[PDB]
Amino acid sequence: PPPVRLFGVEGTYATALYQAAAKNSSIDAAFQSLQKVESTVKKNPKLGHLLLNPALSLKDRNSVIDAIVETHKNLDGYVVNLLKVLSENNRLGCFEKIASDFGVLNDAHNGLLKGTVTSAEPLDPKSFKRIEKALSASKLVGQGKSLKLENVVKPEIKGGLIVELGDKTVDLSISTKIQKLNKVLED
Amino acid sequence: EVSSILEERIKGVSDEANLNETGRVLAVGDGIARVFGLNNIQAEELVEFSSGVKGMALNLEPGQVGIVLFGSDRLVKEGELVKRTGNIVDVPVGPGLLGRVVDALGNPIDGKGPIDAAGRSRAQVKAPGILPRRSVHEPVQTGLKAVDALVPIGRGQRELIIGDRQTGKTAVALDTILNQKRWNNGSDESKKLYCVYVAVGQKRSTVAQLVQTLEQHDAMKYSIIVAATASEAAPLQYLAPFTAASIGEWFRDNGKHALIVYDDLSKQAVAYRQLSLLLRRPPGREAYPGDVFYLHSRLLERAAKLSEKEGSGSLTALPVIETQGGDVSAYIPTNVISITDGQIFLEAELFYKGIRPAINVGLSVSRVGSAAQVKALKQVAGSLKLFLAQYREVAAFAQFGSDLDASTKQTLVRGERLTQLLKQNQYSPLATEEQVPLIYAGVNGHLDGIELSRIGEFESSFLSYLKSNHNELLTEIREKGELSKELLASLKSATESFVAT
Amino acid sequence: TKAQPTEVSSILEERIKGVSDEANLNETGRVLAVGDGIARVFGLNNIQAEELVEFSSGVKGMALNLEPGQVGIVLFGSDRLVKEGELVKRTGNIVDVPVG
Amino acid sequence: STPITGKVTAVIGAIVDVHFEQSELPAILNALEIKTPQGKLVLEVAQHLGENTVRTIAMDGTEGLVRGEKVLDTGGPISVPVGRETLGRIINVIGEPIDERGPIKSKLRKPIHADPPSFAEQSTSAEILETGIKVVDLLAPYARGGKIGLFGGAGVGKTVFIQELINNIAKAHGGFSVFTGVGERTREGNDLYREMKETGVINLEGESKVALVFGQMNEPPGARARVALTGLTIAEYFRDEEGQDVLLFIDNIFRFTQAGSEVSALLGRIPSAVGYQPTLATDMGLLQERITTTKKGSVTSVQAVYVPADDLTDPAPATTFAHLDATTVLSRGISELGIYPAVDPLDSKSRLLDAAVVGQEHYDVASKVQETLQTYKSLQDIIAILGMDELSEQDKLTVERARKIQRFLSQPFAVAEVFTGIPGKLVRLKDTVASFKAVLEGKYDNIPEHAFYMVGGIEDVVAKAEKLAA
Amino acid sequence: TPITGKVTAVIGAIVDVHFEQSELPAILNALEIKTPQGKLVLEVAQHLGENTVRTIAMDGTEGLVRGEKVLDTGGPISVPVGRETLGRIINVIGEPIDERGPIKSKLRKPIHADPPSFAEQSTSAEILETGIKVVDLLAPYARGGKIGLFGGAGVGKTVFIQELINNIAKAHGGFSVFTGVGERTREGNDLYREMKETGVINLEGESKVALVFGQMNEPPGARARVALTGLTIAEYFRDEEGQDVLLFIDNIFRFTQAGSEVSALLGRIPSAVGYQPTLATDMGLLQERITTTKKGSVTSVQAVYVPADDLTDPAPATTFAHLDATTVLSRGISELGIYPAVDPLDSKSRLLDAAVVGQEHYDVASKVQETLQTYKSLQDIIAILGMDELSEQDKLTVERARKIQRFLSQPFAVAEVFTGIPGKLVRLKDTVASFKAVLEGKYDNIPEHAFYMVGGIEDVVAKAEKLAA
Amino acid sequence: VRYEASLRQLEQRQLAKSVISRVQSELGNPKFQEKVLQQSISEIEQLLSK
Repeated sequence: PPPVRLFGVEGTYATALYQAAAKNSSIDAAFQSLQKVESTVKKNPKLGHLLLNPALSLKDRNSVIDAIVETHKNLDGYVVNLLKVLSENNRLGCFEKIASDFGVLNDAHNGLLKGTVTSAEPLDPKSFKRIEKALSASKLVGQGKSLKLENVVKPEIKGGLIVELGDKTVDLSISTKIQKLNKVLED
Repeated sequence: EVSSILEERIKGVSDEANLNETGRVLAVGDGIARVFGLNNIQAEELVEFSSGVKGMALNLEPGQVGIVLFGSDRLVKEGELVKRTGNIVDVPVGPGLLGRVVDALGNPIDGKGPIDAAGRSRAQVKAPGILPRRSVHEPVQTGLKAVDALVPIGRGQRELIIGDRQTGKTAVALDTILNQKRWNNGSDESKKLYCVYVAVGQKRSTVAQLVQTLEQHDAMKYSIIVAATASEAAPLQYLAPFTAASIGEWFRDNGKHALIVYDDLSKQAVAYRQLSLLLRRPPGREAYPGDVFYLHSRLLERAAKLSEKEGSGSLTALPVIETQGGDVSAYIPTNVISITDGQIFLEAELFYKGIRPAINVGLSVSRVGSAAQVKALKQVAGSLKLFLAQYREVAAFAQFGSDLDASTKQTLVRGERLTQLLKQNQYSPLATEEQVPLIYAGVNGHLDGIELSRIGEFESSFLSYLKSNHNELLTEIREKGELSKELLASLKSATESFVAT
Repeated sequence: TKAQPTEVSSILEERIKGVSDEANLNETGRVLAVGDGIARVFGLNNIQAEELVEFSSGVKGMALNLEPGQVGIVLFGSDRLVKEGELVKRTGNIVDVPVG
Repeated sequence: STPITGKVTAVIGAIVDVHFEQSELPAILNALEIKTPQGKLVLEVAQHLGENTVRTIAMDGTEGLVRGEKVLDTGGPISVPVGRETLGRIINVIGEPIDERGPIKSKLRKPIHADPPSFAEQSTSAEILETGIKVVDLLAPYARGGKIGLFGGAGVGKTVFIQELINNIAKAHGGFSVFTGVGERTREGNDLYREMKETGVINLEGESKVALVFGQMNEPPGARARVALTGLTIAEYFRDEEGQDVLLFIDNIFRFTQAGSEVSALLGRIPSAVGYQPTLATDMGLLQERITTTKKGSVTSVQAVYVPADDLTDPAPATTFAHLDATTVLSRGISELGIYPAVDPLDSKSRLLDAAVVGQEHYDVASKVQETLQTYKSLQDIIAILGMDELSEQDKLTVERARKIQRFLSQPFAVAEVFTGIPGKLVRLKDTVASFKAVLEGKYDNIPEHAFYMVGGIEDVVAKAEKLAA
Repeated sequence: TPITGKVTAVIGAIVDVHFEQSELPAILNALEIKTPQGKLVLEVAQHLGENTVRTIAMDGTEGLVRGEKVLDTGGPISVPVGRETLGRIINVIGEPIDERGPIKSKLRKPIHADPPSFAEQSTSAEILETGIKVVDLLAPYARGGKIGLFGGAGVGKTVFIQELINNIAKAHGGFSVFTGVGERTREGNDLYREMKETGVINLEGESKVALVFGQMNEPPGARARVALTGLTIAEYFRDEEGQDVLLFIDNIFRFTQAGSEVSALLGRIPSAVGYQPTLATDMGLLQERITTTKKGSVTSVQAVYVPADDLTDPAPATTFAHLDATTVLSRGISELGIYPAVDPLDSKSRLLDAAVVGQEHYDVASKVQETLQTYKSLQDIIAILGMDELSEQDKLTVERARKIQRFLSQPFAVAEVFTGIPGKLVRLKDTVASFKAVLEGKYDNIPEHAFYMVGGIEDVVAKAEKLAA
Repeated sequence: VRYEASLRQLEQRQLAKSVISRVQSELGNPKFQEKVLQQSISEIEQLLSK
């Protein structure tokens, strides 16, 4: 069964690819090869960026696919069928979209989570580590489900910090506390 | 003083804990946001946008949960986080809302200091069943003679005020509120009505004048004024009748009897129209979403006369529907007509004709209730209706150059006087005890002879005369509420005495 | 983007699995979704327009729309026992009634 | 139980879509129950949209639902309780005792859906039903096992008309009755519950000769649609399985039409003419066809219809106009004339009026009446401008007779002793034919016009003539 | 750092920009795209997310190359205000369109602002005399009020207003704002000249009027935010200068109409008769930011160009909600030749009351309404049969009403040029007397022709002598 | 009473704008830095309590 539905469109494509290759039990290989073909698509810069946008036939599109699978042997067989589908649907524009989505599904299979501790300033490494530790200590990180912690700088939340991951947040920024303080003193 | 209060307010801010659920705004604008996340989420929940905006949630989609803002767009921005309030929409409800103007949320917009609320309630509450009801046995008389006699209003009952916009449309309702001062001044809780005037879609200036008028007639001291001014959000406007309703339910629950004016209910429909069209629901007839009927029906059926077991607490309703073009064939008026228990059509032509009230009695009915009026007044106005109906028929016949016979002109002459008798100036409620005499005189044709011009003079003077001599008689009408033989005779003699002089 | 039964995940997963066609879309059909008495069938490539088709629910239908990705059958009976993935045999006979 | 579990995917009003898991997909027209602190929310499966997602319609308010909420499937169309243990209690949309009569059901339940009996099943009828209401008896006689149809507009005292029928006909009839209210007020509800307790039809001691199924307008549009089906199945159980004569009463079928129109839009069906559902004809048809007197019991249905703003050209009344056997129009004008019954005589047509069915005499009397009334209406314009001048003396006598007849049709209702005060008259059908015959002959042209007004039979008319004479 | 973007789309005058950096836009911000035609000002109106705004563009969008550099100027468009607004006619941005060079300013204020609070409201009703008999008689205006006109298609919608400007605003000393949304340019130049001539604009001196003028040529989007610009100028006078203002708006139908144009392009499923589904909110915001508060009493005058001459259309309908007086003027009464063309049974004011203009005025008005209502009632009979076939008692009423109808036409001073008939400004005190006399039938004894197009009752008498010759 | 009450409100909004001034005073400081350390340890206390 799906590793929890991602989007409705394009991630239905990813979901299908995923569940089909999950039952083939060859997801890491598929993902890696998809990364590799994605890399050689990107590293074909003219007409591997500028022929992601349709402008040519079904038959000509198919021959672009054929050149792509000529570029490296092996690409699973499920992602070789995925290329067929995309050629038939004449949409390579959402190819890297599917790649990213398949990546999300893949790293969901890994259980590798991504988080963020948004601040309005670059944060200490001690804070990064202590929070990563804290998050692992808590059941917020599943354990078997990994974590990345990304500080981003956003002046938006003036000072403070907000820890974010999953659908669980704790927001102890200064801007938000000020918002409530101001508001309560607007009474 | 002010320092101590401020110190209390700051002191009342302190600490917090981990906020469950988040989601990031994406597309947003119009007043309708769509956020990604919020996997757990109750429907109709209130969700706090990090901008400061609070928004109810009307669409839960397997994509992007659609949270309708109750605040300005400008505050909101892309990728903001929203953290769920965790409460389905709810209102503070209490006694303190008496003597308060409050906005939809329930904050005083007259700023007479924060409300004293005895509870909170939920904005969507389903109508009381068949089981908790009693049949309407308690009149509520508006003090407008045409209304009391012709379209009797009883507690519980939903009675629809319908007619062309702001042709004193508000004023008809305000008169009712003013006559409910008479009971208010009095005693016995169940013989008192508290009054909730709900103002949706009206300009701040009209509303401000209205609250001023209520303070002027010193009828502000038992009113709740729920307001959603014209500027205010279409979502807040949609929510506004339903949050008024809950405040009313607090009375209903208390066993208290009260009356809720939903003016204009028509503006709720406009609000729901907007709301739906920016939630991109398929638009119904005339672009009002089809479940507008459902919306209005669920709202209106919450007012009821409860069972004796359930404390009798009668919330009474008066919807007010603006009739654009005066054609009720429009989808929203048609819908409302079915829902309501009576219709009180007002006609513009009759306003111009100088019948003020301008209520067209041919189109006005109270389809249920007749123990919704005073027994005395029922007896006297027994043939008031018949005479008026005959007057209407005869007058119709008279048109197009038909030379009337004397018998028809007896009716016509009698009929004309009744019409003059009905008229009442805006903001001039009357006491029912002194409306019974006036109708007695008219129906017993004592005014038929009296010259058309000086009918108003007769009315004024007659009342003065009854105040002078037969003030004993008036006291009895108040006390017994059905005319006895003695009263009928006394009244007959008195009326006869005043025909000349 | 375009709506085609390549969107339909069960169809799509099979296509990815290198399983397709082959007397599934001959005359042979399979319901994708049935709502409103308007079954939308993937297959029936041999269908003649407005032709009578017999479901495995047994309901008979006609095919007014030969949409480029589905054949929009109109069911002549209730949806009570009609549900997704129904095999749809193609009766192969244009609307005809006994005459005599 | 089968693990047919779906997680809600979209709460968008009444429409709630569910995502059942692979290989366990429900069937269209199944019934889903979702455990909630609101008891069990019932969702009726109404479409498959493929990909293991159904789009279902709610039977209860969709506020406070959770996106992803586990949904058990009880399968097939909602199964109500049936019996003679359904006699005398208020049964809600999903069947629950909304009068706290505790467990309802005899030994059986039945589905809300049922198929309409086939052509072969149909068995012709042509009986007679005397209502005592003079206008009905003379100018449009009903027939037992019929499909009587009370077309009228808003607030034609629609309930009041029906109440008179219940007061007389129901108590009189041995058959069970079912009073089903689709989208009617709880004000009306409390009155009806009380009133029929009083008339004893609902005997709170012994068995009630009537059942109640009150569906009210406060119930969601989805629930409003399936109030009708529930009531219908109770009637079917009586009709078929108990074999009994029934005397069904349903209210108001515009609410059924309207309800279907509303959820049509929500179901995503592109609106048809005057915003009604494109499935209008067939949805009506399924209800109407289901109700019929076959080889099994005789359902004597009286079906209320609300004609929005008295516009009969509107498709919703007009479509219903065909489907009912014995149409009656209760017009505003006639109400305004003060005539209660408000029946508009020239606009009330019945297939049961014939010179064979009720015989030549009945027919002939009524034919003369119809012509007389039509003459009065045609002449009204002449009277308006020309007046009594170049209008015949003979015509004037006919006009005078029509005014007498118009008010001879006026006779009070017993259930309008509270909506009037004069007690109604159940005047025997044969007696009415005779009494009206007398009028036409002009045998009572010495009787005041107002001495025909709001009184019973000829004996009463004479008595009121004397009363007025004094 | 510069919130640069490229123009992803140019779908009509609803350009969409795609901001590169993840620095956020904000709704109702303003953006400057520098063009070789000078800058173009756009206003962020939707966020479509993923750093793609969709922006209303005030001025024309011709020439734009898809992928055009943007810079975000931040926040709504900022007008320039001061006493220097007075005696200047300004573009939406605020640049002098009368080319009177740089407008020195103290405060530059955002076009958008929030409606003042319910608490701040203050209500009053000081009877303003217009010197127009029909206005005074039927529905007198009052200070701080919101006055309303529902003039038909080119019924001299502007002309009615011009007479009012000529009378009331020269009798007002405080500040006054003229805002003309999508008005015909040539008429605007005439107005500008007339104001300069009548010294209300004195370019050498100071002007007690300021003006914002929006040509009917101008692109729809500009016209949409012309109102908000003017509304700010009014707020500056109301608030910051404190002085009692006046405001004239013509046509607020253009405000609605413009909105209807943009909405579809914006991405909205439109409501009936094509009207924007945001009609109620937009109208609401505009009309609640115009109000008499403790800060200042702003008498406002709003003109509605009734579209297709149907007043049941949703745009007129929502206007009726937000006014304290209305004086619907209709094409039919214009066709009858009655100038002014105000419908006498379709005028109302909350300022007509027996406790306002006194019992005598109210009584006078009652009779006027009754007579006219009768007169309208007998229009059928009058046509079908002869007027002699009318009942004799009624025939007197009809004759009186026929006179009343003619009497109500009063020559106007700005119309005096066009009609050729010298204008008449009749005192309010005079008006009550004049109609009172007619109601007592005193001067009902002389022709309808005498009553037609003349001033006071005395003038009718003199005109009877003239007519007699 | 009316003017007295008005004065209490007027005083409150005047002293309110002084709170805004104090907010501007707080946000300049490298308390802007030092309280972030406080938030850091506070979140450590919070999430460990989870």
